[PDB]
Amino acid sequence: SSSTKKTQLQLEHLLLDLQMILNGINNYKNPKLTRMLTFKFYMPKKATELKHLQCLEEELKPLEEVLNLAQRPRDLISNINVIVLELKGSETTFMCEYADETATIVEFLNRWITFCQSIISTL
Ligand SMILES: COC(=O)[C@H](Cc1ccc(C#Cc2ccccc2)cc1)NC(=O)C[C@H]1CCCN(C(=N)N)C1
Repeated sequence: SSSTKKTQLQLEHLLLDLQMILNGINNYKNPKLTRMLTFKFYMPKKATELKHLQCLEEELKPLEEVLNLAQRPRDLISNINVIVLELKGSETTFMCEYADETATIVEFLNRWITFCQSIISTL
């Protein structure tokens, strides 16, 4: 169908966005980089379905905050939330369960990139 292709493209949109953020870190200078890597993110116990994207949405402000510190962030984050909403819908309710261990921004992005890739692969 073309509804499934819509979902694929939205996931690819989210994935590229997250990948662009990750790639940007490679240029940050040490003082900045060192500080930025001590800012913790919460990781979901489980993220294998679209509804789990809520656990990424919840961590979007913290993502925006740390990114403002290291620089338009408001615009990119808002675009990610728009895609997140389009992908999961607002009808599904879900309560995020986070692991005990928090993660760096690099680990947080890698996990959500893997997530996007994973859903793509199933369709
Ligand atoms: C008790 O809180 C902490 O130990 C540090 C503290 C912190 C704050 C800001 C920074 C920074 C920076 C930075 C980045 C780039 C350039 C210059 C400075 C680093 C560590 N903060 C964090 O771990 C971020 C998380 C705090 C709790 C809630 N939140 C979350 N992921 N839900 C974010």
